[PDB]
Amino acid sequence: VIMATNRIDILDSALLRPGRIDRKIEFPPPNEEARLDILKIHSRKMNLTRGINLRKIAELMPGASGAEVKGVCTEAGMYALRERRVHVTQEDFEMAVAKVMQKDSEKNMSIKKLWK
Amino acid sequence: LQSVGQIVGEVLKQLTEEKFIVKATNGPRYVVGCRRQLDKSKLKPGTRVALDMTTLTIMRYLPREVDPLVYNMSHEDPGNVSYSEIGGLSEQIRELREVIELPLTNPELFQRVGIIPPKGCLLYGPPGTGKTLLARAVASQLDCNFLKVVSSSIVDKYIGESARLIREMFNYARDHQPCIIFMDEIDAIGGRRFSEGTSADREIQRTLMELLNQMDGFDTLHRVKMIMATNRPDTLDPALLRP
Amino acid sequence: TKGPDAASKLPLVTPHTQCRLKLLKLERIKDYLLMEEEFIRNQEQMKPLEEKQEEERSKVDDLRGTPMSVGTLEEIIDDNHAIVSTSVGSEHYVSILSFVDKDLLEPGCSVLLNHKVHAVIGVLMDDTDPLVTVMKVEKAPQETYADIGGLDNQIQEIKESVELPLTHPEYYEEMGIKPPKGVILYGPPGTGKTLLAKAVANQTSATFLRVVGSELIQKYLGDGPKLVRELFRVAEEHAPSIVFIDEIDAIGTKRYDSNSGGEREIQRTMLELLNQLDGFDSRGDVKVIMATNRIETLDPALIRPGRIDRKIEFPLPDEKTKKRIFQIHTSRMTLADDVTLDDLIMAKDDLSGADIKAICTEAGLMALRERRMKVTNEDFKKSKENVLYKTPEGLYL
Amino acid sequence: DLRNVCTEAGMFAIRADHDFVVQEDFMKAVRKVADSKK
Amino acid sequence: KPIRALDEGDIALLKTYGQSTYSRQIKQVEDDIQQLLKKINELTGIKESDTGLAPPALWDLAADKQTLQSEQPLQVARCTKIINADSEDPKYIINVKQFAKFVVDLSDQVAPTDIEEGMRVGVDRNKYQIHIPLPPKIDPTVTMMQVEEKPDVTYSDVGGCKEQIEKLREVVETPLLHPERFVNLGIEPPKGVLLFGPPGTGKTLCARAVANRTDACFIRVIGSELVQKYVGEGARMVRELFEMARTKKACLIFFDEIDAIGGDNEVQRTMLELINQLDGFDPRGNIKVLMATNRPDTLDPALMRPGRLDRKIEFSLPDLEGRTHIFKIHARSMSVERDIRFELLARLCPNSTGAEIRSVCTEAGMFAIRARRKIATEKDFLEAVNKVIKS
Amino acid sequence: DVLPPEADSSIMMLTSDQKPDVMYADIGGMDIQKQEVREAVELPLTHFELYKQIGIDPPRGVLMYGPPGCGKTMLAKAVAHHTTAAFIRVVGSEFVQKYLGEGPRMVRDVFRLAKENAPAIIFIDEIDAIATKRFDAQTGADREVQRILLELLNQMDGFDQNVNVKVIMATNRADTLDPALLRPGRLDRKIEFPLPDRRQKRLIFSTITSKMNLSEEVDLEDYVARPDKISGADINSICQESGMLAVRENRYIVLAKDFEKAYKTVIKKDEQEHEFYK
Amino acid sequence: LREELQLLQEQGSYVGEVVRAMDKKKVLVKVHPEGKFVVDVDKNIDINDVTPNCRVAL
Amino acid sequence: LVSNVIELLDVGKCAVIKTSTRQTYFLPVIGLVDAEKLKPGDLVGVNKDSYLILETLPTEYDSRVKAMEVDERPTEQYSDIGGLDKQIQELVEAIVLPMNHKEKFENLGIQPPKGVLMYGPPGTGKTLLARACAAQTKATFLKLAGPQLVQMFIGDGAKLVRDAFALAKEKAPSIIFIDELDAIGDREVQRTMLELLNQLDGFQPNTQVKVIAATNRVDILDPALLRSGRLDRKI
Ligand SMILES: Nc1ncnc2c1ncn2[C@@H]1O[C@H](COP(=O)(O)OP(=O)(O)OP(=O)(O)O)[C@@H](O)[C@H]1O
Ligand SMILES: Nc1ncnc2c1ncn2[C@@H]1O[C@H](COP(=O)(O)OP(=O)(O)O)[C@@H](O)[C@H]1O
Ligand SMILES: Nc1ncnc2c1ncn2[C@@H]1O[C@H](COP(=O)(O)OP(=O)(O)O)[C@@H](O)[C@H]1O
Ligand SMILES: Nc1ncnc2c1ncn2[C@@H]1O[C@H](COP(=O)(O)OP(=O)(O)O)[C@@H](O)[C@H]1O
Ligand SMILES: Nc1ncnc2c1ncn2[C@@H]1O[C@H](COP(=O)(O)OP(=O)(O)O)[C@@H](O)[C@H]1O
Ligand SMILES: [Mg+2]
Ligand SMILES: [Mg+2]
Repeated sequence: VIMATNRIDILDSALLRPGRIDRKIEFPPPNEEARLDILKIHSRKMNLTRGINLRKIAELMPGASGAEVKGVCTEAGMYALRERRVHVTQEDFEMAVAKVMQKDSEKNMSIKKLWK
Repeated sequence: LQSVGQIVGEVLKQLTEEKFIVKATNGPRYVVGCRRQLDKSKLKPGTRVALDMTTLTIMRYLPREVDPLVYNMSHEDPGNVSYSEIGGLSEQIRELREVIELPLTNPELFQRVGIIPPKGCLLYGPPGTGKTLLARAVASQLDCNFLKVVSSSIVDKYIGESARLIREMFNYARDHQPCIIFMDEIDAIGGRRFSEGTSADREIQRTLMELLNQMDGFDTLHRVKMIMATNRPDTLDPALLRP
Repeated sequence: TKGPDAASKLPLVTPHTQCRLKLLKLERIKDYLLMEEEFIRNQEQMKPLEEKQEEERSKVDDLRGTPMSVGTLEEIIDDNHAIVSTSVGSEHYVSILSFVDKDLLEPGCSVLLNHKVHAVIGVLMDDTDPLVTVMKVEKAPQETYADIGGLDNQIQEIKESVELPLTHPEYYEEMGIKPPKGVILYGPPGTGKTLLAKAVANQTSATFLRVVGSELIQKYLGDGPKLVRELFRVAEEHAPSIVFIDEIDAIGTKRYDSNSGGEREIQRTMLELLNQLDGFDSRGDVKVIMATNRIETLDPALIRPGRIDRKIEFPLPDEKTKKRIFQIHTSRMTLADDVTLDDLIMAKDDLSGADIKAICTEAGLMALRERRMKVTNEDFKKSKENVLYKTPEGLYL
Repeated sequence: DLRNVCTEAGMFAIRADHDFVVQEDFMKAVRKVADSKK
Repeated sequence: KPIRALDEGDIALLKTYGQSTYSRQIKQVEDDIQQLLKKINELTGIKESDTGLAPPALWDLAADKQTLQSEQPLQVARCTKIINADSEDPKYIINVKQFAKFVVDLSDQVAPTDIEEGMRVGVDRNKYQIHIPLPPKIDPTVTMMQVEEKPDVTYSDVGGCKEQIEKLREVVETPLLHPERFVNLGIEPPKGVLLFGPPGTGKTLCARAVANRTDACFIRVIGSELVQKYVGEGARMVRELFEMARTKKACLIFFDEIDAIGGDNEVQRTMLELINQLDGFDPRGNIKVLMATNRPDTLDPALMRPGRLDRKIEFSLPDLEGRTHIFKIHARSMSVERDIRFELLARLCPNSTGAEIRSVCTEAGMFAIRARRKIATEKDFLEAVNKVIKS
Repeated sequence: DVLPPEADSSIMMLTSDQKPDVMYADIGGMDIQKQEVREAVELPLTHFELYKQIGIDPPRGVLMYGPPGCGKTMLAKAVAHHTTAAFIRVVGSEFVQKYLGEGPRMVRDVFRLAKENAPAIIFIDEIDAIATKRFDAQTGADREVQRILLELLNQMDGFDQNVNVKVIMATNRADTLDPALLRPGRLDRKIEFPLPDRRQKRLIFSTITSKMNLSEEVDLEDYVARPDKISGADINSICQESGMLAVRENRYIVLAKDFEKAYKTVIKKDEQEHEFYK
Repeated sequence: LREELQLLQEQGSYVGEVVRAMDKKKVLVKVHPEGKFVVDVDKNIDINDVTPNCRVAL
Repeated sequence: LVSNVIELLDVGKCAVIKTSTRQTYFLPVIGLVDAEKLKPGDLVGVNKDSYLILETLPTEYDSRVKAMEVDERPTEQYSDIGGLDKQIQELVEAIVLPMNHKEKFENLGIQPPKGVLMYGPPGTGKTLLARACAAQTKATFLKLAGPQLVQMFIGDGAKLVRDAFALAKEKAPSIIFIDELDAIGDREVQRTMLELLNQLDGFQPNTQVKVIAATNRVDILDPALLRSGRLDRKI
């Protein structure tokens, strides 16, 4: 039997008990080589251009989950679609990375400077 | 004596022009036909219907079942209170008369002006200042369906029942146009959204969201014109406070 | 009443190294199995015995008709009519035919009724609805007290509660103390509660009825208490018997004022269970054993001293119990000589019996990872943290 | 509260057994209502 | 390190090489062993279930056919309001269990005087006419009722309730055994008493002891009993119990764990029936009511009104002298030495309920059995109280 | 006879008469919001060949978040009008049911109905009712709400995927949403609906005063140019209130006077604040 | 077509869980929700194949 | 066959009923009985086969209204209560004196007082005085308890108090009685005093069935209640 969750820490101790659940496999966010592999998988069907360096795109994704990598592929494809083309260029991937990974930071600098 | 009585049920789907999926109440579902002379264009899904007990065909549609709480909240007589018996509210009562009455007396005036008739308004003030009486006077003067409600009376211990009661309230309102939803003490429902996380106030947030949806959500409101009174206008949720 | 149940085959494991001593023993077992098979086959090959009464039986069957619906004799009236409730729940005032054994009619016994014009036409003493039949152990679990490491006090207490009375109980009324009606096992998960239940069910001489606790709850109204009543009726009917209700906190939680019909029915099921536990005398040879992890969340009326006197605690295994468990679970392994096993036991952790078993299994897997089966110490070293997932350092030093 | 003034003035009217009301009746009615308000 | 999946050659070599030379025959033999067990199980048969067939020559099959063709079954129902019959509305609404409810008129063989509300009645299929009233009957074998006429517990077997038992004496002994003093004092004897206290305190046992010593039969009414299956007709059941108490010279009616009843449709019907059997029944009777609950306030307010329940009695946890007394009374029935410092044990178990003390004595016996000694020592009691007390 | 796969579905669809009358033209402004909603909710359903050619999966699921009264529910209304797809409208609070296990069952039923139908759109307004960030629920009710959320997650991007079922979800507080719901593959696009800026204010005013009678040379552009944090709901209010004032004064053509009174009335924002705070 | 028409006019058979084959002629079977009956077994079905807790048609 | 009439619908009236065989049924014609009173819940004997209303039968019970026996004879002659002579005269002129001379109230063109507010220490005998009042007015006696109404969650007003007055109308004359102060998180009591105000207002005006509120302190006072009508008199 296989079970999945994002919150293991809250699961019942009698359910996490070995013998009932052994090999508690962790799926950590992919590292740079893994992100590159996921990119090369999800851009397989895409019509890439000569001169695309997916390694740079993977480097542009610190701590980005695999789903975010697929989303970056999709958003680069959509950027290609918007201009009614079929090729995806490196700038398309850069802007897709910027769009997908965009997240709200701490706007207030003073709150951010509480810690040294 | 020659009558035989009929089953009741709700139409679930229109399989074709004739065959209807009908679920009898607390019983099995069937595929049934309809009587020869009937308004098939009226037999929408969810329409409570009557079934011949033997041949099981659509005999006559029925009005949608009303919740007992909604029934009780609907058939309370306003007492036909007149407009004279308010005293010293002249400007505000004129304003309320406009915003509720006028779309219900001359909608063509609003349409030719070029605006959408208003959805409703709030009456805030210290208790005992006549908001209930003023709304009652508007209802009596309109001679329309009146849904007198106090927001403290809809909250329930059961988790999803308060929002459900709001849904039944507005479903009755849409079924009984023209109707006036008077929800007193609205601060007991729309009392601002916060993420502290206590169960009771969180269900209050859910009920407030249901009310917002039912009043200015996806399904637009036509001729319902809802009145809301409270003593603490400031604590109302901004989304509810939004126009 | 009839006798107990749960027949099991032979322990074997006198050797376990497949040194052909296992082979002679299993050969004797299989040969005798062949003997049983041949005997019963040849018996049914030549077994002419039928008819005899026939015509009297034929006409009593004709009176019975077909089908005959079973019902529960709720109440009896003057000895020609009675009150019987059909399995639907509707009950009727029916007549009792002459050929039924008036001694057998007793409130609760399943009575055969005529399909048309309901009438008591037979008595079934073995209704045993499929749920309670399933809840009965047929093939006893293979675990044994030799398989349990540590828990000497726990095994000792459980044997004093649910073995000593069934075997020679003369000490109990010699000392004037009643045998302990019911024992409850509690402790952290994976400490040996269910394992001890299996071990008891192995070296047993009474009907063992395994229950999930949550199994007792049923959807239809009145099915829950009826199931509990039938389960305990089977326990008394097959006395001596042991009723094991695992995970008693599935129903044993704090009683509170019920509002919903389902909560009311759960409370009713627990009330029926408690009343039934009170119903049979402690001198009676039916004992109940309940296990749970969250002991504190139990109803303090289920654990009343007048109801469940004993309370067996299952603490996390100590170092000596850890080494006994490791000896047990590494017994089958072909451990290399370099493994010490004492480093893992040393490591101050919350290793349970289940955790030790998983550590051993993971060590075997890691040995398989290196294509070997000799399982060195390094495999255990990595397996320990492979299984044990998840005080800020220098606070308490 | 003003409606209470009128109603309890009517209440006063039977304390001294009138079939009508007087000015002092109204005045003491609003007095008692005000005290209840305090 | 990238760990290689075991190849087919690797599987094949693991299956051999490092194997005992007897793996094959051992595994095969055990497989045939299990297969033969399954064959024996599947072909051993079931054996005839022995339906309830009476011995021959006892059967009147001809008359059986006569009854089956002439005598008819009747559904039974919980009769309800008489619709104010007055011989022009003989109909009554009757409830046939989980089936519906019907208004039905009587059969000609029955008279309305034999039919009143709340009783079980046998009704026919064709017209649902009540064909015969069926009293639920009263029998100690059924329900769980008084099942006691002279309990075996006397004042000796109860200890540590000296003020408690003295107040109970005031309650029950003075009116029952000395009626003349309240006759010439012109005071109604106490009409009802509530013995409220924590569980295991002894409420039930003190009530049973006073029942034995008051020369009146003890009544045991388990609440969950009539909350469970024996609900509904329970009103008529207690009606009959009270009636037999009238026939009986004196009954000591105590409702065990009245926490289960006092806390309501048939429950309210029941306690209003006791309203009829204490308020309606004369307050002078010898069948005095005894109330004992784990939850005192749970009892309905209309019950303890003056003129229904005169007294309320608190059973507190036993004191030091009380704890040693219960220890003695429980070890008298046990094989121990004659120099057991029971005072020491009572001191060692503070705020301990009586059930805890009986369990302590039982555990001391268990420890004595553990060492296979016929006599328990003080050491056994010490370790037993270390075990039970302190949890 | 066998019936259509989900004929006796408890949740009702959007009938042709139930479809709202809001068109994309009525939505003044939100060019980028309209495009980003269409690209995941409209274009895949009519121009799937486009996405297939580039060989990407079209975005399946959009979040419309922003301050209240900025056009979220209206954009959903317009999408429902301008679609050939199978539209299923639900609100978040509708999911939370009285009985235990009925909320997740209804989530399962709505997604099953969408699956067994044609390319379908599920719109769940006010998703923060049920999709609040998961936490250590200590009560049965909170556990049930989180169970509803988990059923939503497993239905959106679970073991058995959905084909041509695009889900639109709108909320006022995106930051309180569960991160598992805000990841690509479930909510591919989280579209922000800010308060109108300058040109957006002009577009909204122009599209709302279009059906309005003439303003008689009123500085609509100046009313737009005033720096004020007002949502499209407030612009619609302002216009409506101007109409009301015109009705009250019995003049059918508004001008700067009643328009100005309406503008002041709508955005009161009376501080009533003790000055020690400032 | 005619044989299908004939077979379609016969009533559907209840399903039931056989508790246990009481005798070589009778079988104790529980059918939801009418209750538990003790049916007989017709010519075609052989008793020994009827095992407890298997679904049958009555 | 007895059926619970769920509701009456206009068509000239048709009724949907829930028979005791857990079955709903629509009746185009309302049987062989009149069709005016016919309360939505009035238990009727519907035909076993053709399902039409042959006759109406008196209502069975309404949960708590049978769970409360409703005493009629409280057995007080004012000789049992002592020391409240001013209080008892105030009682008389508060309820029974306006009751017998309601005509002299209508002559004034005003409505009678509708409730009484009464306060004192927790053991001050307000309950027995209420019994005495019901005794000399020889009317039926209803009773509600504040400490009973603080628990029992939702419903203390949803389906108990309203039905209390419903049966009070049916068995007239009666006197409703709310004893102890009561609380006259923290939102359920808002509902309680709400239902109190709009139901002691939303009822019959003739006030043939009276209310008495006995309280334990004067420290917690809701002006919407202590006002005229709801609780006029102060004992
Ligand atoms: N003392 C022990 N000696 C040997 N094995 C043990 C011991 N305690 C536990 N185990 C092992 O732990 C495994 C799981 O334990 P078990 O099923 O008894 O759990 P438990 O303590 O009853 O927990 P829970 O009921 O919470 O699941 C058993 O299969 C057994 O191999
Ligand atoms: N002009 C008025 N302003 C306030 N209350 C009035 C006015 N005229 C009458 N009333 C009284 O108000 C009472 C109703 O309460 P009301 O004040 O309308 O509700 P709210 O407390 O919500 O304002 C009526 O009994 C009536 O006597
Ligand atoms: N005062 C006492 N004297 C003797 N035994 C007592 C006393 N109190 C409690 N017990 C013991 O407690 C046990 C159970 O008491 P029980 O009467 O069931 O408690 P409850 O009052 O809760 O019903 C009895 O076996 C009895 O021996
Ligand atoms: N861009 C716009 N153009 C025209 N009217 C708008 C615009 N944005 C908002 N509105 C007005 O505001 C209302 C939109 O409410 P909406 O934003 O859907 O609420 P929510 O944000 O809570 O979903 C509509 O009634 C409309 O009249
Ligand atoms: N003057 C009196 N005459 C008779 N009984 C009295 C008197 N004063 C107090 N009581 C007693 O006080 C009790 C009433 O308490 P009460 O104030 O009604 O409680 P609550 O405030 O909770 O309603 C009655 O039992 C009654 O016997
Ligand atoms: Mg276990
Ligand atoms: Mg919206």
